[PDB]
Amino acid sequence: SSVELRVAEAYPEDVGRGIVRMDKQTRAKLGVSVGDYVEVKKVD
Amino acid sequence: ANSSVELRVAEAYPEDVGRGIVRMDKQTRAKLGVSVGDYVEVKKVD
Repeated sequence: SSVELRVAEAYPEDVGRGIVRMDKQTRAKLGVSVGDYVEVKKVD
Repeated sequence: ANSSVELRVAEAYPEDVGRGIVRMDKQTRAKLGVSVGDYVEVKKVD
């Protein structure tokens, strides 16, 4: 399952953490939980 | 076909809930070759 989301800037405490911040409904679309890994890629 | 990056899912800040965004830092954006405001495609690894 996949979704397309708009890139927004990190909060400063997140910089360098290798995280993506996504809300509950976005995680539910994806089938992921906090702490799971996702694959991210630029959209043409 | 664009390069892919693997990242850890974390919860959204509350003001962002419902916005349809992902927050990622600059080194992640550079790795993807995106700027703030472009779209990315996200897919579960697990």
